[PDB]
Amino acid sequence: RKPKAKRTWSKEEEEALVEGLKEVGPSWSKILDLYGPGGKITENLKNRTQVQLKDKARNWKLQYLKSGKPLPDYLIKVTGNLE
Amino acid sequence: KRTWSKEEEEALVEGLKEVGPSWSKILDLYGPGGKITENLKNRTQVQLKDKARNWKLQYLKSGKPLPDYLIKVTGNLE
Amino acid sequence: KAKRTWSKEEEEALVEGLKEVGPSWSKILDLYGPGGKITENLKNRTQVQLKDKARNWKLQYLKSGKPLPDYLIKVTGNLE
DNA sequence: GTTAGGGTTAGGGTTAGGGTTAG
DNA sequence: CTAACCCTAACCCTAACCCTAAC
Repeated sequence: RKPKAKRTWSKEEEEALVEGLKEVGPSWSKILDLYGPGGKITENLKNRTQVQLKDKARNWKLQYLKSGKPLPDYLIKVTGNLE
Repeated sequence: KRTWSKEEEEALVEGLKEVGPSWSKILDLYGPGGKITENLKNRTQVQLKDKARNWKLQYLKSGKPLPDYLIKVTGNLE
Repeated sequence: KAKRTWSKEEEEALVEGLKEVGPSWSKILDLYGPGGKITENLKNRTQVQLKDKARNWKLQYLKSGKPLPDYLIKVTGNLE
């Protein structure tokens, strides 16, 4: 009935993924335990799947790599290669 | 910049009717080594999407009823 | 754990094991695992890795709709 | 120790949409 | 003004992985 939608990441969503990444690393299921639906801490990531979390973290890692900037510690173990 | 041939345009319309805005699938059928033709072999996936959107914006700008094979094609007027 | 794609040698060994003893993963490693009776072509794959590879094969067939080989009819796996 | 099955994740590939450009 | 283009961030597919429990 309409083109398939894409859902821009809000600032609250982005801040929640950064905190989850800094606490448990690239453990996407655990991050949603902390911040997903019925999350122990918050529910700010309740509208994102595990794969959505990983695709966003990868996009962040690619941004630092593309610009030559130092990787934040919480993105070192995130998947993503310049080529 | 390469203008679109009539055969290219017909192939894209055929792919959109069959698989909708599945750009990679359309090039499976009409792209390089396509299973049906090779009429779209010189167009990337983003080129296909951009051509279909070009078409959709033409209908939206003129009030003409949108063809069914463009409903799910991306494109909004300012 | 570092992920390692399956070579052709490993897949052929797993296929032959399924044909001979079915989804008896420990027995397949008796034939092709460490100190295997036939080869050591699967020496770097655990029993669970064999099960998971065979299930990935069965799932492909269930998705493609093409007929699955008989050596997969007893392999675990169902589209959801 | 064996194994079925549900759950998890890395990586390649795909695609919606805003913005730019050549004519 | 627009048909053709580029850049970005969001999205899908699946092969290879882990967890758990029944026996």
